[PDB]
Amino acid sequence: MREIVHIQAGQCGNQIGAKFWEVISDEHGIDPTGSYHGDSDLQLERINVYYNEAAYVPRAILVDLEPGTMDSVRSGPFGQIFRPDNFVFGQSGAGNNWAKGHYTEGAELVDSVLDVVRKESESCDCLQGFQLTHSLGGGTGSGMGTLLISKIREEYPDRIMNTFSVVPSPKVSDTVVEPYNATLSVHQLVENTDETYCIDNEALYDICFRTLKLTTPTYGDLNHLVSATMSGVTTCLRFPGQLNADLRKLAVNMVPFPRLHFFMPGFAPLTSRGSQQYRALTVPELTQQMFDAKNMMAACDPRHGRYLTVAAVFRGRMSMKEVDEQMLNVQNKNSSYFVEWIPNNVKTAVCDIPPRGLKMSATFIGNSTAIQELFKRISEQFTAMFRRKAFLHWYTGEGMDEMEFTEAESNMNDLVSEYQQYQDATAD
Amino acid sequence: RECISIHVGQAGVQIGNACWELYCLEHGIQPDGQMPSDKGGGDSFNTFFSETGAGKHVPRAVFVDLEPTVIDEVRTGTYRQLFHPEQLITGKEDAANNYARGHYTIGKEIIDLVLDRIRKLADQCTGLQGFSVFHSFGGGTGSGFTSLLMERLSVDYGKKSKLEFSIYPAPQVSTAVVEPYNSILTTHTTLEHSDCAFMVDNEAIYDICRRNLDIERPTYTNLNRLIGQIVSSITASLRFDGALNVDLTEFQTNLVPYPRAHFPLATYAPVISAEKAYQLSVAEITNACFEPANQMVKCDPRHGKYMACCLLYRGDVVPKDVNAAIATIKTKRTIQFVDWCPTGFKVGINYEPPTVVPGGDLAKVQRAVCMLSNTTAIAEAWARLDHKFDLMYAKRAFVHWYVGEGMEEGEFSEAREDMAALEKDYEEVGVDS
Amino acid sequence: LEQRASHKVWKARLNAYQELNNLFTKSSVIPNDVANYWLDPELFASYIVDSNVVAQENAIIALHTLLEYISQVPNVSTSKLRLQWIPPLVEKGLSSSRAATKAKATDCIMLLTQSDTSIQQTVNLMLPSLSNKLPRLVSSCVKCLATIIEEFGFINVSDINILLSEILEPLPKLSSHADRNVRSETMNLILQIYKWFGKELLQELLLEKLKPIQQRDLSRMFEKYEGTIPPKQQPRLFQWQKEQPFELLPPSVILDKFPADFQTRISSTKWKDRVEALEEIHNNVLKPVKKLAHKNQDYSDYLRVLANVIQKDANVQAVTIAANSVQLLCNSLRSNFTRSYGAIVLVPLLERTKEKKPSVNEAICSALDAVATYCGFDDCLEETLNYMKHKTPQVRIECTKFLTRMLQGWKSDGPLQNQLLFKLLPEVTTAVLKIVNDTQPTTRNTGFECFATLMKLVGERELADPLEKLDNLKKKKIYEYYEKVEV
Ligand SMILES: Nc1nc2c(ncn2[C@@H]2O[C@H](COP(=O)(O)OP(=O)(O)OP(=O)(O)O)[C@@H](O)[C@H]2O)c(=O)[nH]1
Ligand SMILES: Nc1nc2c(ncn2[C@@H]2O[C@H](COP(=O)(O)OP(=O)(O)O)[C@@H](O)[C@H]2O)c(=O)[nH]1
Ligand SMILES: [Mg+2]
Ligand SMILES: [Mg+2]
Repeated sequence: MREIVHIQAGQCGNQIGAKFWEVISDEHGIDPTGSYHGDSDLQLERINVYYNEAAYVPRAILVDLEPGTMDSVRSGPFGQIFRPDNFVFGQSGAGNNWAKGHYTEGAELVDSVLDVVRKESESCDCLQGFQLTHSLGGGTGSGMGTLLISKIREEYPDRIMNTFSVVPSPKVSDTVVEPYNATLSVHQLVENTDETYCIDNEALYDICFRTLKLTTPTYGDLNHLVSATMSGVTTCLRFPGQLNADLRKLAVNMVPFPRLHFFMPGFAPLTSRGSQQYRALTVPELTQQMFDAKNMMAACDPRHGRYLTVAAVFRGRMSMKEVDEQMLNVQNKNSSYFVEWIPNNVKTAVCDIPPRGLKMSATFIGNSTAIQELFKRISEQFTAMFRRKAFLHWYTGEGMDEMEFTEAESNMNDLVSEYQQYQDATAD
Repeated sequence: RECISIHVGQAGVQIGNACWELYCLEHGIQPDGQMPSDKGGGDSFNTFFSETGAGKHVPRAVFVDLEPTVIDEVRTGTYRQLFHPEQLITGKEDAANNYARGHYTIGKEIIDLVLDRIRKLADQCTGLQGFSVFHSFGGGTGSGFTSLLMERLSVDYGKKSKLEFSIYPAPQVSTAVVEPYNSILTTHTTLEHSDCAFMVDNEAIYDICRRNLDIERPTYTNLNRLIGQIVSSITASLRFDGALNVDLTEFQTNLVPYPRAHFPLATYAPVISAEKAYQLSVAEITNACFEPANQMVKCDPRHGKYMACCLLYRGDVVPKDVNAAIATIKTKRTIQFVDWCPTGFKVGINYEPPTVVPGGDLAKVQRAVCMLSNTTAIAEAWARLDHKFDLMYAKRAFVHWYVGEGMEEGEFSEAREDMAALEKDYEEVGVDS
Repeated sequence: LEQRASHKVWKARLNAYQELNNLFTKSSVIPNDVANYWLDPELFASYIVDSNVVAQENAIIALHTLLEYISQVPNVSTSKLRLQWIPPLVEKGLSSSRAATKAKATDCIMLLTQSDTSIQQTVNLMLPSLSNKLPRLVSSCVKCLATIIEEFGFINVSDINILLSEILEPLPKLSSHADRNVRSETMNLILQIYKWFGKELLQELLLEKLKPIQQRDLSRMFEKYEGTIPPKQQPRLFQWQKEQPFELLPPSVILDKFPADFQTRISSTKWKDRVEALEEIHNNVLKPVKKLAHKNQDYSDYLRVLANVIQKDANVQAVTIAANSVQLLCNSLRSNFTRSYGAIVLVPLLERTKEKKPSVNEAICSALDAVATYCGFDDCLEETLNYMKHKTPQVRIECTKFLTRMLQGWKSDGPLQNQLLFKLLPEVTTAVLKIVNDTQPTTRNTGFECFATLMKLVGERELADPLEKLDNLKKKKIYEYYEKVEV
């Protein structure tokens, strides 16, 4: 359990993936040239996880059927650091079709990716797991991504499969087949990934609009919250911590039931792009803003469900004793929103190094039953179109049978019912 | 004579560090394994150390982990030259707080290598006495791999005794949710292989450090140094000679009335921080052995019945002062013995002062005492584990992880049935006739 | 552990003696070469003198059950046994202070005596023991000596006068012994000699040399004996005494229908071309037929282009429609896949079991079932076992399920010794155990069935040997399927 192989697929996958590598390369003191220019040695203590040795190069693979984002990433600020051979980009696109990426033109390219996946895996002393960034409402990241997951699953059945899946919403993209793609993709993640961070774009939009007070949010405004959230939920993996050190230990503490591995991430404080928020929030503030709905990266109210498991990560120099008092308080004061039949389900870690720009931050990771609201929302949009069989010729023309839609819809509603099932279970 | 110490997992390895550091301080051994010339001299401590031809004293210890991270610090820190590198065994992939990984999947890859390096030490001994296993209850290696090693030692070294110092979990420092699962699973498969088991509730050591040392949030170093003090007092009978220094194997004959009732309760005193000026008498440190705030497993012996009571004194301690204190406590406290026990106290004395880590958080004391009592009240610890176990297992939460690593789900049921019988066995023993 | 019968530690020796006692009671009677404890009798002659009185007692009860086990023809080798065994039995078995250790040693001396032809080649060995320092030894083996005469008696012994005089020599010394028990047990031996002969004899030879109080006791003992002057029957016999179809359809030809735009299209970088090329010959050429031409038609050229897309084509859609054609071929071509046709598609189907889409796994399995119904275990058995040990967990569960399918419809030709039996434990039960002990639950669940489906065919006691190496838990999940499984 050491090295993590990172993969980004599709348009959104390579967007938030490149922005994530910019963030952690700075926190680890790595300039675009690949050299280390940091100061502390804790930055190099567990650099072997995400990077390799040079002469430091990211252990990342970039995949997309459309070569458009291939050049947008290489032209980016950190585009010169990625391995040239790790770019696996096909000829034609996916047309925002899950079936084109999963069955048709993504399967024609997936073998090229597994060759690069194998390459980075052979040079690993002990492969810890995999990490995927993609969008469920797209075509390549949704379709070809879930195919890559199921392919990695059959070739690395002993490694953890972790994903950063973003959720489609009408408030962002106006493509109508996104409920189809997300339903077909959720149908895969529930049976293939060991853990999945749900990144709702409807939540990201509502945050930039109603909290950061931005009238017209752009993708850079949305991807800023994503990169911050990704940096927090990965803090314990790249810095020498005691709790939830590797991928499996985190999944063993966060996933009580195999299909219920969909996490609701949170982060505080909610900063803007290059704005001014100097005064490091107090520990009681970081705790109150962590357990609210206005800082969740998923359009779900934690009041509507119960927390099965919780992982909190504080960053920056602070009183560890003052953290315990707050984390204890929010538990015994809101005990109804925490599962009783899982003792000590909340786990808090501390890291001295804050993210660049802040002195105190706190990242939330929750396995709440309220995440069923997110699936209820997608399942409602799915059926509205599916009852009229609109745009179904897209997927049937690529080989999919109409029954596949009914099954993916059924298994999602089963996942919703199960999240409600343990929301009603008691101790007695 | 000789005793081979085995340290499994992070807890076992990190505690062995604080223990062997204290062992070296007590015996005057330097980190390079060298000692001054005798200038005979009563040099008992060879039960825990071997001698190189070049005059180097090497611990009879094995450090095992499924991950190199912890033991790498050992073969890098101050005592890198103390151990032979053949005694520091590591894997690459750990058990991820999963008993089934440490016992079935990952642990079986390295079990043959560990037993080989142990046979090396066993073949360097003229007369082996037994094994001292150091492990946790919650970690995957400390629970899974330890119980695997205990099964194999009973097959190979069947005659030899095996003692374990187990780290009872506590939420204050708990690094895993499934720790009650691992605790029940390892207590079940090790119950018929262990001769004596000294549990160490991390909550007790955590609170004793907060109360008596005035440490806000104790680190693992604080807990380990306090634990190493107790482990030293228990093993001091084997490592030193003394006219009144009763051997530990003579205490086990009184502490274990039945094979399954082999969980004594250790109570150490005095624990004083190095901040102000203090000297406690024999009667005061003997009184402190019956204050549950000084125990290493949280439970109330007044709510139970004793089967044995052993006082391991070390320091400036005179026998007549002991019997005077015992007679006072026996007629001014409520020590309930079962009606089939002799009601007597077994006393051992070691006139060497208690050693502490220099510049540490524990103060050097003139005299100290470690009480080993076999009371039914320790079954309260099993109840706290069995309860957290029952809450999750009734929903089969986290079970798929174990079943996904070679373990049949029915082994959960078997292990819980054994803990249910173990709680009945403690209930039945305390009844009169 | 057979050599641990002389291990240093006693508990290991005690275990081997119990293991031996089970072998001699649970083995064959015709016997194993492993039961070679006749021809090296120094083995048990060493066990009887075990330095540990507890394990020594178990070495004797094991020697006892062995000693009655050997009561099976042709073991006339009982002459070598008495010489090597009853001196250790007398010196440290009858002399033992343990009532159980001594009771079984007397029971072994009885068996070794009836293995003989008479009592003389047993009396001569324990006669020196009558002059031992330890009175408890001479107290015990004069009682034994008296009970080998009471039950066996003097029959078929070469010279009785040399044997009578040999056993009557120490009797005056024994009846004046300091020990009260040695005297008492000698008076009982005199009664046994009295019972086989008269009173006239041992008054001529013996009774005059005893204390008058003693020969008065014997007179009282002779009065209390009611039986005839010699017993009209031996209370115990020696061993040698107890012995002596609607498939008349016209075969249609379909290898002509293949259009020219096929081998080019089926080998195209466009998936649509490969899908449509396979689908047209499936729906238009293979679908509307039921009986293909068995003679003068080499389908091997067509079968290998199906295996090429099954094994290597990334389009899972074509893999489905191609495997279906394989199923249709071997269905409509009964008794056709002799070797080349059956093998050209078998291993590509097994490799492609990795696909998890239910429609695809359905197509590949049904073709694997269809090739198995006409090639039972030609390559299948040997090739299926190879892919149960494959690195991918999905191909492990599917190939294991596939064996269960063939195993269910296993009718064979008979009578016995088929390819399955000779591979039962050398390879087949070993490959199933790997599935039974797999890390994943659903995988083990397949092996539990596959093992139970195996116990359904061959007697459940034949596989009890590998069943005991398994967990008691895995035994209950295997017995679980045994109730549900049939055929
Ligand atoms: N007193 C004390 N307890 C410790 C220490 N290290 C770990 N523990 C306890 O051990 C439990 C977890 O077991 P570990 O030993 O850390 O895990 P492990 O044995 O390495 O097994 P894996 O990590 O799963 O491979 C936790 O409840 C901790 O409280 C230590 O240094 N001192
Ligand atoms: N947060 C975020 N979402 C994005 C971004 N780009 C695309 N998306 C979302 O992804 C969905 C479209 O998927 P896309 O990545 O463009 O197609 P793909 O190339 O086949 O994976 C839409 O619903 C968008 O909301 C981005 O930069 N940030
Ligand atoms: Mg888009
Ligand atoms: Mg560890």
